[PDB]
Amino acid sequence: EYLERGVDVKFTDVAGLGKIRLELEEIVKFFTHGEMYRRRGVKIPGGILLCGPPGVGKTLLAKAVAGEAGVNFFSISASQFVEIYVGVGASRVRALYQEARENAPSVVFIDELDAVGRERGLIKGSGGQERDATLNQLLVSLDGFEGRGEVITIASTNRPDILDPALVRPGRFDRKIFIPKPGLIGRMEILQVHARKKPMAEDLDYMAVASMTDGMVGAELANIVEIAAINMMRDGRTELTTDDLLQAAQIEERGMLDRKDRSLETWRQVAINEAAMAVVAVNFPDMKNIEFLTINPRAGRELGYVRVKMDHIKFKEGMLSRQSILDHITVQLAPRAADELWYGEDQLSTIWAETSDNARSAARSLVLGGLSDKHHGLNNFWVADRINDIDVEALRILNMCYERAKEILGRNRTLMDEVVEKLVQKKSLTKQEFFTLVELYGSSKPMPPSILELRKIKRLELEEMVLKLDMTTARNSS
Amino acid sequence: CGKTLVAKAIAGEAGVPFYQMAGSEFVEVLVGVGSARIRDLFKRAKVNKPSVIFIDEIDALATRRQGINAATQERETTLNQLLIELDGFDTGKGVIFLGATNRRDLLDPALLRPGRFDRKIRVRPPNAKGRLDILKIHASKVKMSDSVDLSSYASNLPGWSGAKLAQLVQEAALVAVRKTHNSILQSDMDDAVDRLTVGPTRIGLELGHQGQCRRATTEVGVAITSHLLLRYENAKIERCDRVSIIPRGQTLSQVVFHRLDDESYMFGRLPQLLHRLQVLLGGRAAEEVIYGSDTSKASVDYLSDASWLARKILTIWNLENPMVIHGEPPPWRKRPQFVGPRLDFEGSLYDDYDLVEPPVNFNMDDEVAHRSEELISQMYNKTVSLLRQNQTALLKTVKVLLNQKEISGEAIDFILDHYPPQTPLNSLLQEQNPGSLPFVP
Repeated sequence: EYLERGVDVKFTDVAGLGKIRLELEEIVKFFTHGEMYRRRGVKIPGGILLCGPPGVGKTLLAKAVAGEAGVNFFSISASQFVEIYVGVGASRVRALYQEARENAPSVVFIDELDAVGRERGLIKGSGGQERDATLNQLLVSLDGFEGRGEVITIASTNRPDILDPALVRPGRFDRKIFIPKPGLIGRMEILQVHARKKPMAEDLDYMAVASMTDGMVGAELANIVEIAAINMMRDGRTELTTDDLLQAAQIEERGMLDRKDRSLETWRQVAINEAAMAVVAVNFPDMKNIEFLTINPRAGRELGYVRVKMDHIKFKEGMLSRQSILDHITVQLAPRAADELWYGEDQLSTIWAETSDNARSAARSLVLGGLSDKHHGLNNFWVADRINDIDVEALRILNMCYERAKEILGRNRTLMDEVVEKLVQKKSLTKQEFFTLVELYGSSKPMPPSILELRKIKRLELEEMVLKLDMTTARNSS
Repeated sequence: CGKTLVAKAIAGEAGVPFYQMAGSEFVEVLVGVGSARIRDLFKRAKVNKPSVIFIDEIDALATRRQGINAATQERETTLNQLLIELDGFDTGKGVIFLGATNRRDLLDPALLRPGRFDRKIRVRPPNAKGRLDILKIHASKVKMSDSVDLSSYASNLPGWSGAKLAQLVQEAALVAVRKTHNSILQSDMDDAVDRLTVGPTRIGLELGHQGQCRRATTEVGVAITSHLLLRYENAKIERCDRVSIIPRGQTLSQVVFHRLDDESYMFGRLPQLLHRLQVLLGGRAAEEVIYGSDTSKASVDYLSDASWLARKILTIWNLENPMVIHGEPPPWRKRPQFVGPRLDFEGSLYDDYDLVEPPVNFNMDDEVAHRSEELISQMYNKTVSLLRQNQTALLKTVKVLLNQKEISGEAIDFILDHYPPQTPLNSLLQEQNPGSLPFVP
């Protein structure tokens, strides 16, 4: 009933494994070299749990490790265990573990334990009672009494925090393996292994494609492959090339490109907004690298957009400076000030009503996030005066950033005009031409010194003053 | 919008078998019948290849497990069977599956994953040209008079689906049958339009003269303020088509407003919003300049919207330039609708775009309240000063609308042309009949 036929997935059919594959072949060793494991006085760990984002191929990983193990494979949905009546689920898991026991050697797979692995006492109902009964039955089948060494369970959950502490107790679910989002090389391998089944060209550098689809799951890479199969009848070309995959990545990243009737002043307004955004984005190190700048309307966003990719390591670790945030608010204050510099204060539009709210939210978050230097951070107080004064600093930072944005914008009026003319004329601008116009019409942008230069100057100053103390002690003593 | 009609068109153009079935037909009392029906339908489609399967109202089966009987278990089992069947499809077998839905939010995201629903096509309501074509198609089936101009009704009915246009044509044919007309006249079209929009007219259900002159004063003042703002400062506002005070449906009075093009509904500038605020305050301005200091409740409703709109000027949009730190949600929410004032100039009036934050400092709140009161009082004073300079035209329009029970925008424009500013009231009061108009449209 719960048995499958025709399992042939191996480690070659799955891509982007890394050192996890090593752990995977450990399971193969657990299924092959087990006599040496047992002779060294070691109990076989029967519980492995794969945790990660959905779409990483948890079922594919289970199929691959089952095929490489060379044993019978069981894959069962956990939603079948939950029933409006109580009792059938415990019998189902008992019969499941029994047929797994008699089919030894074998490996079983149970996906989405979050339906049946919830805490006992979070919902008051008969369904919760059935869930508790099934959880206890699987608890007693896994470790409860002696008599199982050859059946190994495989678990695949997206939220490991809902797991019962009874299950993760040593002896039931001890091995925990995280399968993360693919980085760079995993995306190459997944795209290539999904693209073997389609005729493909030899000039196809997937590096740029994966450099566009940063931080996307393997199922999304399969989708990118899927938007590289049909759509070529409109032009009718010969072979799949780089630009087709680049456009497919652009489509799956933002949406379908649609053209509608429009006036000229609307295009001028949108291009002025995008021009302000890009011009202020140029003058800061936090978002200097600009790739695309367009004003074409898309699905869900009539307004234009800009693309920037600074290294994604500081955001994950949280090492962003205060100057990194105070600039960004200025960037989010780029559109409205441009309106004040182009149409007057009496004719402010309502297109920047979203970025201006982002600027004020970022200012409030920076104020109450400990980055403020009013007393020393201290985003919490007791008396009413200091709590009232907390919000005033957000307004002061907002006004300072708005004035800085206004000054920066007034510094670059010629670059403003040239890039806005190019935006209304071409509707899309790449990195090369935009940076060429920035070089032709830009002003001075003195970059503030980084951490290394400040460290070096402070180190030489410290050494010189400590050696000054050295002579002022020595020649005074000698 | 004819999603089922579109699927039937695809099946007819392809010349392939078409298996249409509703999702609610898969939901029964006995558990497992729906999964068996799913399997049988997929098997029958696989027998007659190529084929098109169509499931209407798939949200009945694919309802999300919301965290806000055995029917839920049966629905889950049928959805799992559908997922298994869709995942097991080989692409080269030539069977195309279509699922129609009205609420994409209720759908299970598992179905939205690649491999089950690869293409997601949004069937938007038809445009003016599309509504014109749909009206032509539906009027090809019924005897039509040459005086009916379908382009005007296509342009004047935004957001109308093809089914609604078909119902409009059928109701007009029914009206023509009731009026014993040999063909659908333009009057039948107008009657059907008014029946669908504002409802049918009642039979002599009228209140006293006191409670009617007030509604007349409000509607005529709003229309006069809008027309004057169009005439003098060339405001980018709407136009008053017609005003009625006959009860229709659940509304005792109405002002039909012609909807402008959508390209002017995005870049709402400060003068346009201030002029619309003046239009909203024009009703209470008319009550103040006509009925002195004894106003009524019939002008408070507009007084509500203006009292909210200025707030959206100062907090949500941040149009003035002392910058604010947080917005506020609307305490009262009113749906955009028919003959009541537009309040959809930026798509909607009572819909904050998730730009609200809870406050910490309470002094900025009273500063914002003071600024809003100042702006509201200034705009109210401005519209009262504008309306008080034209009293003969306003009173003449009030009397004409009170006599005829209906008036048109061109009649209001003619009243404004025949009554220049600063005319004395004795010119109107010396006429033989104030509620008479010598213009024949």
